[PDB]
Amino acid sequence: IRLQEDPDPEDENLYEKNPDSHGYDKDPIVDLWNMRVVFFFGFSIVLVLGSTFVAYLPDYRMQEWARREAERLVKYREANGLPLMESNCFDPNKIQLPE
Amino acid sequence: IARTFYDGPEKNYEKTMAILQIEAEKAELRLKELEVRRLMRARGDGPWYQYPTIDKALIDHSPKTTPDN
Amino acid sequence: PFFDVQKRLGLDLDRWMTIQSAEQPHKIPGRCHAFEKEWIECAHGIGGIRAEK
Amino acid sequence: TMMSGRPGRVPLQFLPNEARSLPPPKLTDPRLVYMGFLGYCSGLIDNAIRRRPVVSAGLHRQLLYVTSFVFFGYYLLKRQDYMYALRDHDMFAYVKSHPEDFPEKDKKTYGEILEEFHPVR
Amino acid sequence: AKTLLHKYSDIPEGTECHRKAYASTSIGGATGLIVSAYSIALKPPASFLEGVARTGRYTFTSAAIGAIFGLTSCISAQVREKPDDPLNYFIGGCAGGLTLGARTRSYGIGAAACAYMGLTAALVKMGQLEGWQVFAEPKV
Amino acid sequence: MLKIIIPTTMLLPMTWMSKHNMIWINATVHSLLISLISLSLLNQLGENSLNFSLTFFSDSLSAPLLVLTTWLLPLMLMASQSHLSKETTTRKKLYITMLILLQLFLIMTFTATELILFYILFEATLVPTLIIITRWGNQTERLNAGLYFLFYTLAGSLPLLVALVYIQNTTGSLNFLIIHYWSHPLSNSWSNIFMWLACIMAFMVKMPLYGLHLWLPKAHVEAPIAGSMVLAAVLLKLGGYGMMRITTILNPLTNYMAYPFLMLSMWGMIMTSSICLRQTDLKSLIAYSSVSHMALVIVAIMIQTPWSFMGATALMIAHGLTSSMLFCLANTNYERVHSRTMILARGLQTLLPLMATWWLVASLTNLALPPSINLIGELFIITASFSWSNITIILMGMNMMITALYSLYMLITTQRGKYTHHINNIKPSFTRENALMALHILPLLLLTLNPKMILGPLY
Amino acid sequence: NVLQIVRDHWVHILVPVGFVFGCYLDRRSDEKLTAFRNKSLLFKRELRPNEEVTWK
Amino acid sequence: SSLLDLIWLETILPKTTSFIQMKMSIMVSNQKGLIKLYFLSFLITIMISMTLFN
Amino acid sequence: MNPIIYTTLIMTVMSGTMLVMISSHWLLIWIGFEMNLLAMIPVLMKNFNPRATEAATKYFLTQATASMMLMMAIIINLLYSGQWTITKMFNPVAMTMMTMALAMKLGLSPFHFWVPEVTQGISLQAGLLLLTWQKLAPLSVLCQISQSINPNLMLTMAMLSILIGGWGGLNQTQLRKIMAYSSIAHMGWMTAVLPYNTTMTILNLLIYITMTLAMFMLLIHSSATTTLSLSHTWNKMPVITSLMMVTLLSMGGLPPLSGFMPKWMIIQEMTKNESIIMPTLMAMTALLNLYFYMRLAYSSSLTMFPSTNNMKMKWQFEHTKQMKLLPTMIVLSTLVLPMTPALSSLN
Ligand SMILES: CCCCCCCCCCCCCCCCCC(=O)OC[C@H](COP(=O)([O-])OCC(O)COP(=O)([O-])OC[C@@H](COC(=O)CCCCCCCCCCCCCCCCC)OC(=O)CCCCCCCCCCCCCCCCC)OC(=O)CCCCCCCCCCCCCCCCC
Ligand SMILES: CCCCCCCCCCCCCCCCC[C@@H](O)O[C@H](CO[C@H](O)CCCCCCCCCCCCCCC)COP(=O)(O)OCC[N+](C)(C)C
Repeated sequence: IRLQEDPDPEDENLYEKNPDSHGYDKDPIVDLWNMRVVFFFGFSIVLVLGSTFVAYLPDYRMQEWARREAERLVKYREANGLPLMESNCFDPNKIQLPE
Repeated sequence: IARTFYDGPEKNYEKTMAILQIEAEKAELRLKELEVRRLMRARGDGPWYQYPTIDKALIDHSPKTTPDN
Repeated sequence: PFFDVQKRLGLDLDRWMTIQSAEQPHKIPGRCHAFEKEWIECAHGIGGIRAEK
Repeated sequence: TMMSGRPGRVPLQFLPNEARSLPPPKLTDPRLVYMGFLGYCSGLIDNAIRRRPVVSAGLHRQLLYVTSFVFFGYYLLKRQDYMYALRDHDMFAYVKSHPEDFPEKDKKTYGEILEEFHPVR
Repeated sequence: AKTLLHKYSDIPEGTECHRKAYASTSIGGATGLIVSAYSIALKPPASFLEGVARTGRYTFTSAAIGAIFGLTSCISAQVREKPDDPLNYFIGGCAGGLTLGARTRSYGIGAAACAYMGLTAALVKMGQLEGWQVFAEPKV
Repeated sequence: MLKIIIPTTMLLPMTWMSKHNMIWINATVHSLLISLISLSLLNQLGENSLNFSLTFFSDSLSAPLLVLTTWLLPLMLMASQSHLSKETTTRKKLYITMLILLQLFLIMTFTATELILFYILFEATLVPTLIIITRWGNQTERLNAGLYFLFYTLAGSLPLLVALVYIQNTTGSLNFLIIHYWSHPLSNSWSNIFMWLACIMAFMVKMPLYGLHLWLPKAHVEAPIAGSMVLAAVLLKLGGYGMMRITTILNPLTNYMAYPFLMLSMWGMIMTSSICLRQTDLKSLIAYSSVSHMALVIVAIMIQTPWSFMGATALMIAHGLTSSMLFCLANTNYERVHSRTMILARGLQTLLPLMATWWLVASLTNLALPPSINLIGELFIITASFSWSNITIILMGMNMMITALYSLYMLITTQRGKYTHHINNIKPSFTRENALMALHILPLLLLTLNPKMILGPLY
Repeated sequence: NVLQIVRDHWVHILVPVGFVFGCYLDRRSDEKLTAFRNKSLLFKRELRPNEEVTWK
Repeated sequence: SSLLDLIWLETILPKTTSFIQMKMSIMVSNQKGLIKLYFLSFLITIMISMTLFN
Repeated sequence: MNPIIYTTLIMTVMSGTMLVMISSHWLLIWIGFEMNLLAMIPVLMKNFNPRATEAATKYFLTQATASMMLMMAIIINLLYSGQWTITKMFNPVAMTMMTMALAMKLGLSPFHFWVPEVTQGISLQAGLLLLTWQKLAPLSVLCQISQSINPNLMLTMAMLSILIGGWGGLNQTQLRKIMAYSSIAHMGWMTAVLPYNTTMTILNLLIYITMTLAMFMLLIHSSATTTLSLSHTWNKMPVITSLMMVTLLSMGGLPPLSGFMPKWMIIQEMTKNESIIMPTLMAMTALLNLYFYMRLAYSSSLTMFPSTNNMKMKWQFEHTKQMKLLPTMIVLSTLVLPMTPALSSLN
């Protein structure tokens, strides 16, 4: 040997001391409460509440607003014989081309 | 949800306008400062880059030994 | 870099020796007293860049 | 040296009299709070190095650390603000006095400005 | 140094290939002389003849690299009829790198020198075209 | 954004002041609460971004990345408490502190409104990662891995700093909104070519780009489980986010300068899938899968169409979740047998049923299986590349085939077959490990249910 | 007893008070950007009889 | 895996640069600590700065 | 050496530097340089041994040669202008002589060898004082005469300094030699930014002084002069190794640590004047400095080297002498990036 080194320790098994071990901590009470808080908060709170919150987030992307606006424009334009899609985005009168 | 957690679109819109105004003013000021620095260093007619010269209060104007100074 | 203690305190530690147009003993004039005086008076208060130009 | 040798500059003066016309920093300034945080970190590191309880021991020493850092930070902030105000003042005065160098330009709308279009395909 | 660089630049890029080769060889010779002087100063030779041999070796390596670079770049620009093209300088730089590898008797040194010197020479040409300056004059 | 930044800076003193046995519980609980709070950022506008102040803003590209980071922190805490049982209290607290600092830097990185502040933060993320790798890694190669990771990233990023300060001097501002509104075309000149190269090369090294990727296997194999989780899930997404941000000012030069990078990305995607086919190490297999997927994202960003950007964002989120899950599963196996070789342990399906189920689900998501968001992103990228050119479909099809091959090969090797006879220390799966896998997998399926939340601003 | 509980569980309020302080600072940052409030061309309107500002 | 990843992509970028830096470091730091040698170097530097810098 | 003699020699060194920094006359500046060197030699030779004697001899030879060249430049400048005031020099030959003399005093390449040699020769306190104060004075002179500095010569010497520092630090194992090469690289950065913004030069000087003081005082605290001697510190005082690691990361320029601020501001200032190749090369070359900082950090903190058996007695005993301002230096060298705009106050 070239050093005074400790022997490599044996693997420590949580099931030996605690048959009903959740694998969080050595202390049974701390391990049980760690499991309870992780499961409760993560699954219940985050998963369920965040999923339903995201599902019922208000339509701030204006998807339904845009659909209603398009319905109104289509109705007005096809009632008056105008093209449904305008040919130009801007006004050529307000655009001044170089000579 | 909209009542409790979020505000109306006007707040974000007008805050964005204020932020854009501040940032545009800052960009204009930065470019103008660069131009001013360049001109002042090239010419030397402003308060900046005024490297010292000898003070004329040191000169002795009393008559000397020799008439021609 | 340059801490102008002399100018701040009103002292005179080497400004008497900086130039040859200053007060000399027995009022002995320098060789180029007139030219140095003219150049210093021209260049006073305009800075290095304008002084050189 | 840009602002060294500026006319009327009193040597070795941390804060001149012309800086008294500016708004002083608020005592609850975020920068002052950060200076206090640096002082507290210094106190904690002192306890750790001397092997005392880091958060418990030397409360008077930690208080002195924080107070000194906040004091010097307040004065440093005053000087920094004064120097920046001086720079802005000089820049504005120079632009005002050199109109041929800083001319107002006619503003053309995007309807009159021609820009090349490069398709993405 | 500045005079040699000015001569090299004053010779037009696509013409006078012998003059370009002579100018680049002179620049390389001066560089090799300086390198040999520093090598002799910092690692003294065992003898005067050994010092002269080392000086000649370094100077000839540098002069050969310069001559090959100038010849290859001028010839490439002349045959391609494309002055102000960094590809000519890249070819010259890799040719100089191959010359260095041949001088040092090392394929790996030759390949690495070809790559690095080609990139450097192309960058020099791009800087000459675009106005890039290494030691920029103070302003602002 | 301060309502999310300050709770992390309060996770710091809480972790350092809590009792010796309550550190994991407190850190996990409050990280989950912070993730719940950060879920509120997904409510974005259709017109512009969420401009909180002059310093922080949120967009449809930043919001899912922030949610992913905040959700990823507690999972790293669970894995860490798995493998750090015998550590001292001070070193446990230092480990949690490094994780918290990394999360804070990532949050401010994704929410920064200036390119220079973004640069400072995204370079500050290297220090906690390097410390974690080179300090809590298991094997000898952690030191070399840290050196490779650090120097690759810095050699990429320094020209980016020079280019950013140059652009600020040229235009007056580095604010993203200003440079988007005041953008001007980039002329075809050598100076513009090299500015383009500086910015793009920084983020390509961060991606990584094929040929610039060796640091990724080195670092991901040799880092601890938390380091591997954060490196693949989030830190690879800084390059994609940066490229999706900076390319505003690089047009129209991107049309001409993207050819070498597109060819490198496509061919290297094929090459890294083929490498995965013949890997003797499980962690290396997962790392090269990460390289392949990020090459696909690079292709999407370079072709730069509205259909490609949505695919890029979706694929980034999906890859983050899937790679994190795969690393966790491989780490559980490693904790069983103390080795990373793939063929050392077999029959783990007949020894551990539920872990076999988790392996099946993770491997199914690793390949593009519909309707998972992995497939959504990959399909959008493939469609945009098809509109770009009609041989990209050939390359993408080859990549998909090889991806399925190596994913199912890994599953079959590790799980199916007969168990190794002499390995008799394979204890039943822990509730902690099962909960970790569930928390990795359930949000992915929920995202599949609601896919418009991760498709970016172009949606 | 109860004193030991607070002695050990006083750290669980750190993150909640940090969140409250962050919300307060967000409001403070918002109140300094009220330069175009009720002044944008798109959202400019007359004030209601019993309101001082359009938004806070 | 072998020809490209483990060999040539390692040789081009990280290995060649590291080898060059190591060689240059050995060259720079391999000095015998002789005042005669590095003062002769000072003399050469002075001559070069005088002549080549105008 | 008597404590009174030591403190009066330190006072004389500081008086020489202050005379240099307050004098408006070239003769008085030269007098300050001479006084500083004369009082600095015994400080180097305080702990008598052949290595200290050799280091002091080499330091004296180099500084005396530099002073002779500087006085020659002063006389030549007087010849062509008749002016003694320290301003823009009126003769290019005199300016080149002055630049080379001040570079030799600062240790800029190719006048660098004496810096690692002397630093290895002398003790930790002597090396700390040497680096800090003896960089402080000539930089003040250069800042005063900045407007006539030849940019080509100054930038050439600065880039050579950065390259040489990186490579030497790569090769070295002794902590004092590592610190010397770090000093060479930082001086290179400062003088590179010198012809553009003396304010940025001063900022880099202050940050470098803070980091160097913190590092040298940590080395004095741990009593480590080699890498392996520093490798045992984790077993006696593990906090010192953590602070040294964060200080080393700061010195490498990693954000958000204080060592990033000088590099960032210098790159910005140089790019304002249309310098791109020089800032890019300077930024890329600092990776060598970071590499040998990281190699030093691996041995001290991030890994646990074998220890010995008498470390148990060292555990039983406690450190007596208290370092002055060490926590303040450690905080200022790592956590002052948010306070960057104070450089206007420094202006
Ligand atoms: C807290 C968050 C901080 C965030 C960053 C901010 C800057 C740093 C903070 C300032 C400095 C703190 C003190 C440093 C030394 C600490 C030494 C120590 O043991 O500390 C344990 C000490 C308690 O232990 P103790 O019983 O007193 O003594 C135990 C012995 O020391 C036990 O001695 P030992 O012999 O067992 O020690 C062995 C250990 C010794 O290890 C150490 O001492 C490590 C810590 C010091 C390293 C350097 C710290 C940073 C210095 C500045 C550098 C830049 C920082 C930013 C960097 C960004 C990029 C990474 O060595 C190792 O474990 C070696 C292996 C690891 C090496 C590789 C990792 C190194 C990491 C270095 C960077 C760490 C940065 C974060 C700070 C972490 C510490 C707080 O805990 C603390 O000091 C906690 C922090 C203070 C909490 C105050 C709470 C006040 C009340 C609540 C306030 C609420 C907010 C205010 C508003 C009001 C709301 C209502
Ligand atoms: C009626 C009488 C009343 C008298 C009241 C006192 C008046 C002021 C007296 C000052 C003290 C007496 C003199 C002692 C030395 C003075 C030093 C200081 O006060 O002077 C100022 C100097 O102040 C300092 O420079 C500012 C110190 C800044 C410290 C922080 C540096 C910023 C670092 C950036 C990051 C900050 C991180 C956080 C730091 C804690 C300005 O002097 P100045 O003549 O003009 O300098 C000339 C040299 N220059 C031109 C090249 C500059």
